[PDB]
Amino acid sequence: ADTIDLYSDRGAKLKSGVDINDISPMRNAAIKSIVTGIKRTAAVDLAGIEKTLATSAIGGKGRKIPGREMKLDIVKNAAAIQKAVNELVQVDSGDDTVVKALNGGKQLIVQVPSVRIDVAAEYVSSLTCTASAVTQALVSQFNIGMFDAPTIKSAVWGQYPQTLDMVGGNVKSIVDIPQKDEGFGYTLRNVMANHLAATCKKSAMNTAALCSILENTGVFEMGDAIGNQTRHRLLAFSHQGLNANNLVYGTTKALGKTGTIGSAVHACVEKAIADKVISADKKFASGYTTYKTNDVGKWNAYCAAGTLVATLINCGAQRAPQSVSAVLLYFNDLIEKETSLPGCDFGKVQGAAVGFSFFSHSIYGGGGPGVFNGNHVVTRHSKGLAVPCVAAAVALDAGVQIYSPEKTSGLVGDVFSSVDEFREPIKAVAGAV
Amino acid sequence: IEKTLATSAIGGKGRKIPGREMKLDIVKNAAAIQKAVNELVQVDSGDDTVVKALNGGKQLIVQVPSVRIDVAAEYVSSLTCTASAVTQALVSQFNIGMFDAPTIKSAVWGQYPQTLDMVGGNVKSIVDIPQKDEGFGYTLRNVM
Amino acid sequence: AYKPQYYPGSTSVAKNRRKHMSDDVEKMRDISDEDLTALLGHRAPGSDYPSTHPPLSEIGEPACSVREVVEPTPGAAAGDRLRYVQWSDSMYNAPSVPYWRSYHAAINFRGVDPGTLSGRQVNEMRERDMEEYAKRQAETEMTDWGLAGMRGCTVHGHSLRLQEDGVMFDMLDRRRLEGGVIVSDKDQVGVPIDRKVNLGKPMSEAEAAKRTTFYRVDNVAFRSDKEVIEHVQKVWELRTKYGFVPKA
Amino acid sequence: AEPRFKKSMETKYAKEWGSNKVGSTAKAKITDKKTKYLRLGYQQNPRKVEMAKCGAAITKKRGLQAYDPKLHLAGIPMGQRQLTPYTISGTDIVCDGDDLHFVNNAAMQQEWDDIRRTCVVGLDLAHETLEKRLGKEVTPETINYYLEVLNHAMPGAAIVQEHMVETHPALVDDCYVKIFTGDETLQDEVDKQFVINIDNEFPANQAKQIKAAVGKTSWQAVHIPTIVTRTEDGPGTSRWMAMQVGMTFISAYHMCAGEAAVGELAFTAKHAGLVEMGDMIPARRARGPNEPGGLSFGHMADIVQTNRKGPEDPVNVVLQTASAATMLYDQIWLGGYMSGGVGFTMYATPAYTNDIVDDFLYWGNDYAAKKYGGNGKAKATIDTVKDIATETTLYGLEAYEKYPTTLEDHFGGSQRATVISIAAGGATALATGHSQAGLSAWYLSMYLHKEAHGRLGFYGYDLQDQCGATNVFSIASDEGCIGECRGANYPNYAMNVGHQGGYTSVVAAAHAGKDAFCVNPLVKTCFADELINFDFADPRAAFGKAALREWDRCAGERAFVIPA
Amino acid sequence: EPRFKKSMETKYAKEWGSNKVGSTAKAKITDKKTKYLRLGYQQNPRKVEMAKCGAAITKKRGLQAYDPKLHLAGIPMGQRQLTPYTISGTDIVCDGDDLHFVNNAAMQQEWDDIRRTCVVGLDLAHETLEKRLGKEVTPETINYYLEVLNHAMPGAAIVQEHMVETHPALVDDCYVKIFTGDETLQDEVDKQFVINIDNEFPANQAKQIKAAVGKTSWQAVHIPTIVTRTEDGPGTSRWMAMQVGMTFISAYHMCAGEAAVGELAFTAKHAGLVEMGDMIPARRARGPNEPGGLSFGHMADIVQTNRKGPEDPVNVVLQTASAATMLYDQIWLGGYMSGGVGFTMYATPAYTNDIVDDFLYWGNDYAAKKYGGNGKAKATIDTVKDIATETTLYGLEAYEKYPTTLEDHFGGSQRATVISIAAGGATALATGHSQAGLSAWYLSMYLHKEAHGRLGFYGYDLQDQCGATNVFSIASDEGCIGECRGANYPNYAMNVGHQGGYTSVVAAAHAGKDAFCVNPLVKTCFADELINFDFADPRAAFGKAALREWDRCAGERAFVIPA
Ligand code: F43
Ligand SMILES: C[C@@H](OP(=O)(O)O)[C@H](NC(=O)/C=C/CCCCSSCCS(=O)(=O)O)C(=O)O
Ligand SMILES: [K+]
Repeated sequence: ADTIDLYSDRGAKLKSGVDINDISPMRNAAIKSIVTGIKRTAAVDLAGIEKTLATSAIGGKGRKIPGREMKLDIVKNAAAIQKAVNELVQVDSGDDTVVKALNGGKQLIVQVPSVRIDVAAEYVSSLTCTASAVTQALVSQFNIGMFDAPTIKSAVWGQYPQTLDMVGGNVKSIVDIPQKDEGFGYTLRNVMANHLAATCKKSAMNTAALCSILENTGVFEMGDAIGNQTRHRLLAFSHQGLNANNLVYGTTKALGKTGTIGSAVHACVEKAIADKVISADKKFASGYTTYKTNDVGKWNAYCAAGTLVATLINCGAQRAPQSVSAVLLYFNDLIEKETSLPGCDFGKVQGAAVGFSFFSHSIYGGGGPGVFNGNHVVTRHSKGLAVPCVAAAVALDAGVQIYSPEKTSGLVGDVFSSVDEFREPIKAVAGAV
Repeated sequence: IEKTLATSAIGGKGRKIPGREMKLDIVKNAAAIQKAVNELVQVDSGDDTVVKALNGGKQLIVQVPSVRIDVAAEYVSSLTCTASAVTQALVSQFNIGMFDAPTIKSAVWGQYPQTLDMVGGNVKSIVDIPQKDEGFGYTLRNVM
Repeated sequence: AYKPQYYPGSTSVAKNRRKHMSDDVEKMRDISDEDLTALLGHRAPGSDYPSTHPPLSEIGEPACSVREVVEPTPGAAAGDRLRYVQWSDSMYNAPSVPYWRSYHAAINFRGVDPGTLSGRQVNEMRERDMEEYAKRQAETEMTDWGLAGMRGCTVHGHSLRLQEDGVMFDMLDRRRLEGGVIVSDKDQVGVPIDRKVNLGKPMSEAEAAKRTTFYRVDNVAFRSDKEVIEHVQKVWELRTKYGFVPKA
Repeated sequence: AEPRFKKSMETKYAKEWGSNKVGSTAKAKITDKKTKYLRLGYQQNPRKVEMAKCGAAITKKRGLQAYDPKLHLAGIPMGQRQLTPYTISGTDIVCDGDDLHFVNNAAMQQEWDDIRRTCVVGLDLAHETLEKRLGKEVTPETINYYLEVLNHAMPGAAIVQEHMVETHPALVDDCYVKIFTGDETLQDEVDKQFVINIDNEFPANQAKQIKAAVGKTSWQAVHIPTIVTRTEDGPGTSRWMAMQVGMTFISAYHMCAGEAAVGELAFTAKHAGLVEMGDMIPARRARGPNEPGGLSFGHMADIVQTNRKGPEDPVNVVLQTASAATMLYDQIWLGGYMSGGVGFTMYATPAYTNDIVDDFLYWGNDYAAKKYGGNGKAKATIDTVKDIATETTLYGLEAYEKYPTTLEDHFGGSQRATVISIAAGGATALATGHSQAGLSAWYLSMYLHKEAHGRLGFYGYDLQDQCGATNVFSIASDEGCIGECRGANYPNYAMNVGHQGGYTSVVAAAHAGKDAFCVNPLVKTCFADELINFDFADPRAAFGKAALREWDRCAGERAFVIPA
Repeated sequence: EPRFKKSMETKYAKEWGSNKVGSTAKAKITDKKTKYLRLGYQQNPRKVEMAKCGAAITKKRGLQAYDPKLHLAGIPMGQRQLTPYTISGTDIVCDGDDLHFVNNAAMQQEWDDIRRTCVVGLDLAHETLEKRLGKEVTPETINYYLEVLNHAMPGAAIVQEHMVETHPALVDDCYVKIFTGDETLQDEVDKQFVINIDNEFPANQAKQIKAAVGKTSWQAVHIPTIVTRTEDGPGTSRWMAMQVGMTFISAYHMCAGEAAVGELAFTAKHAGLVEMGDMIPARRARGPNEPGGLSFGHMADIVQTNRKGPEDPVNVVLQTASAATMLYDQIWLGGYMSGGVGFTMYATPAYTNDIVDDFLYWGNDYAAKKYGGNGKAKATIDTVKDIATETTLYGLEAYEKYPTTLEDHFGGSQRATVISIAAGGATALATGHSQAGLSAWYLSMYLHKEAHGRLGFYGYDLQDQCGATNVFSIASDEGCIGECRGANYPNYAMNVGHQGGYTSVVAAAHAGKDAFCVNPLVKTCFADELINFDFADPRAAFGKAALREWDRCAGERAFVIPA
């Protein structure tokens, strides 16, 4: 089996000689814990419910229902509500249910017990059991009468079931609803880049890792890591997302003062030659030489690492995210011109980047990097090797974007960042090998 | 799959693609296909994967190993990993060349990804696709 | 270390392409800082750079191992706005072509956001950093101010027949020939400015033909650059084969 | 007093219509239990004759069978009973049922086009984006230039490029953008041609209530071309809007025509600042936003504009709402999008013809107003609901029994059940100011009705009925929902005629004459605009004018670009 | 001489309006320079008509409408001369403004005719009647069924009394025909109802359709245009099923609503139904019978040129490109998925000025002569590389040799679309292989980018760069035989310049060789002159409507509104 060394977010060697199979989503205990943990987790905005009710702003998108205002002291009673929600969400006292108040009782984290996701088709019980528990707990705590109970329910659940989602509600996850999947295996890929940067507290390496874990777990669920793809996927995942052999962080540090996108291209070619991944093939009369590879999976994985290096040094230089679209395009276009070998994902990172550049600089759709995700029609096309760079780029913003994680992701970021393995996934994955 | 390929009835709903017919002795080779699919669907040799030929080799049951549903959002890896394993196994068993491989893939997967489901395909569950849910919690309720 | 080879080909077009990629380009003219700022249209010439957020020295940045090792550009440290320069280059042998303006950016400048289109090529950077890039492209052989223009909008012209005076049409008339030199008295989005910038004599047709990165059949035909065609075919073949089975 | 339907029943059953002999041979007193069945066939009715003649001409011209009344089952054509007319409620407009099918009535089509082609789009986030990213200064002057350019460009005209194709203005004269704002300075300083002036369009109490909800925020009321909404679908509306909003910001603020800030303006227009009429619905009935299935009852009630013109007659507000909503939900949506063919005109006409539901709802409101001391004053309790619903239901049942003409007009039990439940639910909601109480009354009415007559509606009418009482105050995932937020995709409501427009009227009844809106002040204000082709303040008048083929505000035709 | 000689002379060497192109701005079609007279919009009578209409609207309604002076900088269009278009293969000359889908009734009707159509089997319904009720189905019972169905389908009553009905004057475009592989049934059903496969298709094509359909029988249903415009594509099969169900009740003396009627409903709405396409995902949510769900094979089969002129397969491909590019780029991408001024000129290269036609005829001649005729080239990398490279070099050199063609196709996206249609179409025609054609399309793009140092708009080559590797991928959401790709294939789901082009490549793999590409039921459904839009000659319909002379528009409300 291919073996790699695992390094921390700052280039400290954590584990030596790790079989790449042991970082697979299908074997690594920390990936299992992170993925199943995310499936089980919901964020409750207690302050939000209290404000929705006080202002009868039921259902969002500008709505107000005159005459239906209700004053409930929810945040002041957060301890009683936390207790009741814990008892309602649990299956058996002493099981793996977690309910905790955050930020002065303005929010709850809820992690439903594992059995509610194991004996279930997908992840949505984290939203529905939380919303039902919160609604029941509020009705009981505040002695709400029958004729007012629907007002409580719609404050919590929003417009559901008129809408498919909880529009204007106060229970949320970083994952979107399964009906919004573009195809099979896309649920874990439907996490907004801003949510990931907020979860990881804007540590670019950890943001890239969390995103890469979700993207690559998604590629497995899509059926795209079977047979002649498995090793290929694990190489690119480990090298781009898990800082295998310190290629990402070590090169970023070496290039961090003067390097450009082109410096990153050249460093990748240089390292591939030194490591015997590629070698000179056909010399043309001008002196230009094409290169050949003895290991497509490994060359591709070096290109995946280099695409992230280029993101970190170019977005890091701007202290802004928008250039990530250009980085993914030009790193790969230029490395193909330099070598006559295919770039990362055989053109699919470059292609995703072409459309992502357009849809982040035009009238037609998209937005800033923070709104994209692996399920977005624009950025889906790479098999997991584009969006981790997008999420890292978001982490590096010093304040350029309007639709930042502070604007789009406060509730879910506050809740999900409280979970150590979500916030620090590199440490978790290496700790499991 | 064998009939879809022989008649180029790719995608269902009345379709036929002239010129793309392929004659593969799939059912006669079911035991070899079972073994290959078993190796492709499993994560570790000896895990809880099941692949069994049924009814004279006309069908397989595939039960993907539990980890493919545990470390996953939904159930759909049972469809996708099966469809990929069958596609790869057929390409290998019958030495299918690159220009014909999309024909095999569309015979197995149907019109996906032009359609959201595997319309005209040959891999199915009793459960329907999650995008067809009327609301939260309805996936296990979508069994005809 | 590693010596980059950049791009195949032995034609003048390929050699010019490698010059643009490597910033090995001849300075042809002087444009003052204030004249450039006037043409860009983002602030008054000579004025302080506006900020979109406070300087990094006034901001408590998140703990991040990447921020610790990647130096902000001067414009990032200062909190400058993201602003841009945009160029249109004639298909009648302008020195530049869109992708090669973007490669010049990506290879030679830190912190770039280039975009390539047929009729326009753009780069967004923190404003003071953008001006350094804009100046380099504007003063060197990469820009012929007859065959090219600075155009943030209303770009039409790259594929149109040249005017009888040899200059590429501009719907908004931002720059034109006056007395044998190109002059410009509008900013890049067409707003009149209170100065007239002298951008030098345009290149002759013969000099453009020698300096261009564009393949054109009656000058340097793409068909004649056998190395570049072979390269394209090779990358296509490998992308195709590895998409079927990712194995050498 | 005589019942409100006395005149309409005399027109229908004691006056000639066409050559139906109801002015003489078949004349009846409106209380008569018996009549004559003269078997005159379709030829008694000039409208049917026109249709038959057109059908025969089509058959001959195209060489393929078309309409022929002789192709009725058994070869026995319609008109075995006499063919009788309808009066638009509250009016003296008399017409045939055939003049009220959505296919045949251009005002009905335009009502839907005007909803489908409309969205509301904030300005504040866009202006914040310009200020922060570019340092631009936004002023009334920059906004006025933006709105001038936007009204040129929104129908499909060019702003930035050259040698461009454009839509032809002659085809898109119904497309425009107005603004409204809670910022009183901005309301005064924007050019009045663009402004929906809240103080001018609403009584002072309603204006104050709208301004309190909207604060100082500013909004664009966008109406894309009818010819486009007809070629495309509801999900095309916000996309069309956003393209032209984006182009106009580029020009009005001297931006690069395509920079990162433009992308954040795109996300603003298409997502963060966008108020669509409704969102997508599930796969079995798959549609995207701005289709009727996604339209909440609160939004539909807020689109109707009667309450700002005549709040002193809240029953009339409720009835006009029932008319506009029932037409859309039953005729176009359930009888069109979700089925088709002959469809559901007559399931819907009880909401806007012959003054029968009007009689019952005025009666229930008078009962409840006198008993509880005025609109809005009755406590929202089981006892209140039980009382108003039971007495209003008994009144309606006894009316159908006393006046055989009304029973024969509302010949289907579904029609009768809808009519009585509109009255019971509407009277309860008006008395309590409470939409949930009104729904509870609607269901009790149905249950009483079933026992009284030993029948209710069509085979599948009371699916929602029988789930109804228990789901009014349920908090279950897919059952709990405040009334104003229910709509045509609330699970129990997703299939059947006779209910969606009625519930919309019950939601309106909880607010009519008391509040400026039911659920969304942005939707309410958007439609407070006489330039909108369909008159949302008086839908009954528009339906009736178009039934006479005299309504002249149809948009979207291709006449300009085809031969005479 | 190149095929575009005449069109370039019309556009650049003859007056149009008062643009002076017959005199001071006249050019030879090879001239590299011209004059920029800055006449403004008044040089162009169509623009003047638009401006005068806009000013009248502003005044009548009291709210600003169209005004050319509201262009950016107050500099109006027409700084360069405003020049016309010739519909390819014709002498019809018009303005671009006559070709916007909003302004061209034939374009709208093309889409309405697709949207309002479905195909519905008869065999399962007849089996239901036979098994559940013991009914005997004969040509006589079928003929009565079809008579009643054609009365009822537009919205007329069969069973009840005192009923409202749709007005026949508004729904004269709605009808139902049948087609069948059963030759005896084809002859015994009343000819008014029959799409006769033998009459409509040359013998070889008829044989191939009948082999595919066997003895099965089908209804070609077209619901009213006024309805499809009021509603949406998902309304079509629902409208059909209501009236099919009513007609079975009457024609077979059923209870008017029994369990067997419910099984007939499931038959019409699900088991026996062939829609044009299925739903698409949430971000772009639409139900069935919308353009995003339309596969390229279905679009190619809707077009009817191959049954009329299979001896000119290049023309078949070009007409397919025309109908498909209009729909996918103008109405779908430029309408449904965006809007505003939209994408007329991204699409017009498929059907104006004879330029793509020149390049595709050239590539086909190259490949036919070299490999020994259409369909005879082996489907290999070497074949693809050869045809794509030589065709691309021809097209690039044409733009370079004829500055008029470069100026017409002024956007790189247009040029890339044109050349890749030629390269992909020539390859598909040579090999009979859609996948080979797609591989050529992408190689063409890659060569084009390096030749000019530019390709298309900012986001044009997303699918391009994913393209080569995804042609023969077997991945979940990448593998797909060409005929079954469509406007929802992931890489293709966003951008102009490709969907109609791929449709033409799919058609090229079958033109002159097979009667259909993917669905004989769709193919046969549209083989019907009563359908308002002429799917055999889309270019002629576009052009006649550009002149405001096309007379087959359905769905207007004129009958029920004042003049
Ligand atoms: C503002 C954008 C950015 C964006 O998101 N879309 C724009 C503008 C948008 C508008 C322009 C309408 C107007 O003039 O007001 C519309 C029509 C879409 C709409 N909103 O209806 C459009 N482009 Ni654009 N757009 C086009 C094109 C182009 C070409 C034009 C190059 C040239 O030399 O003029 C370039 C891309 C490129 O360089 O490859 C281009 C860019 C751009 N395109 C730049 C503006 C360019 C400029 O400042 O002049 N388009 C084309 O290449 C041809 C088709 C043409 C489209 C109209 C039609 O198809 O009828 C139009 C398609
Ligand atoms: C991407 C997504 O938008 P969203 O990010 O807002 O969901 C999606 N929109 C689209 O895919 C739009 C497609 C059609 C418009 C763009 C076609 S490419 S042609 C424009 C090029 S140029 O002329 O501007 O240069 C939607 O569902 O509305
Ligand atoms: K429509």
